[PDB]
Amino acid sequence: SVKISDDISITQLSDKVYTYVSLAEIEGMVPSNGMIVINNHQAALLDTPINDAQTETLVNWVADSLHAKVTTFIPNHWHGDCIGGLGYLQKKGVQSYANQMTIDLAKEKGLPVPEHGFTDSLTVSLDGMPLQCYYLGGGHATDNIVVWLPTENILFGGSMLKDNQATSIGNISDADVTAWPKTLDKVKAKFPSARYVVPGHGDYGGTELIEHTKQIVNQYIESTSKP
Ligand code: NA
Ligand SMILES: [Zn+2]
Repeated sequence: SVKISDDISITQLSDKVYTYVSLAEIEGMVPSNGMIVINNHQAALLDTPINDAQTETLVNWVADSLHAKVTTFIPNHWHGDCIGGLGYLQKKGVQSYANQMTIDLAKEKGLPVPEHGFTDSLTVSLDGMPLQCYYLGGGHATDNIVVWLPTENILFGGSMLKDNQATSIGNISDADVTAWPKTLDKVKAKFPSARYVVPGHGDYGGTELIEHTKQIVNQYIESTSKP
């Protein structure tokens, strides 16, 4: 990882794909992940840190160090660790795509609202490079999606995925706990070729994050059913 300003670090997974960790103070210095996909000096930002400040720092480093202008943006769901810095991106003129469900939640909450909304699946062409978005059911959040990079065999599962060292289900304020393990089933069955699998918070890895996360959630269901 390459550490930079604002408690942010970036780790390269391939020539055109990067994965960043932006530490942020909550109520707890919480770590948040996203991606930086590049093609023809144009970048796609998958999720933003929790705010406009950290986002600007990340977007500038990409321009400065990665020689690429962020032109595209796709959030996992409506939570701040996804669109907290969308306000600044919109000032920069960044085009955005998100599950129609995310657009509506952000809308009814007076939060920044992404422009184009898809309902099933959508593929954005980063000037040639395909960023495939997929809504496979509720999970960590009702509206959560996954972004698959076919050309690089990389999946940014978002916060619906936990890293291998994770042990708790986490914030289920807007989660659909019962459908979470079903969505994880769909994700595993849809992307078995995943080289890398990046979660919402924590260390990336491979497809095992999917099964482990399913194990964590299912144990949660088990733990709150019993008498
Ligand atoms: Na994020
Ligand atoms: Zn979330």
